[PDB]
Amino acid sequence: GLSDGEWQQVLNVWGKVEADIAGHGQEVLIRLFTGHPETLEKFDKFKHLKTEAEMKASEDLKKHGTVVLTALGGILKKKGHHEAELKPLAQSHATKHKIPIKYLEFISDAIIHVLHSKHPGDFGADAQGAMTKALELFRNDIAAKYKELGFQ
Ligand code: MNR
Repeated sequence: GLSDGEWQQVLNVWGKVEADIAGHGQEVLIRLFTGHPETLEKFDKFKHLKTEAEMKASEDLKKHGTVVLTALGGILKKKGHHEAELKPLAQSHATKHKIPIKYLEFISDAIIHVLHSKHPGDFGADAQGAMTKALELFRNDIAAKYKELGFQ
């Protein structure tokens, strides 16, 4: 797991996200979609987005980004004690949305990139280590539920 020190770093970094949840959410999803266009195909509500301009101009994409990061922030504030929060997400993503664990890897990487991009020189080596661990824990606990369901 993460240490107390590490959790404190994670939630300190998260303060940056909470100051502009929509901006961060948008950039995360744009980073995902542009870097991995197959991921866009998982969203019937975003498949019409043919260009990054169109993505950037989509109010609904920003709305979804807020939903995404709000759910993730809920999970993070539980400091690993997130069974109740993570289980239904694991299950809707495997059973309904059909999201391979690789895509969760993609978005984890996207969050790290976006933090650097929006906060260059203000997301230190310790911060990245702690946030990376938190995102890995999240991914790994989802992966456990995916295996349970035989998904992917
Ligand atoms: C590649 C695509 C996918 C990735 C990566 C991904 C990653 C993540 C992620 C990682 C940080 C979090 C947190 C996250 C959280 C959510 N997510 Mn998700 N998600 N996610 C979808 C695709 C993906 N998610 C789709 C498709 C829907 C339904 C969208 C709609 O039509 O309204 C959805 C829906 C949702 C919803 C709405 C409730 C539900 O349906 O369970 C939340 C919350």
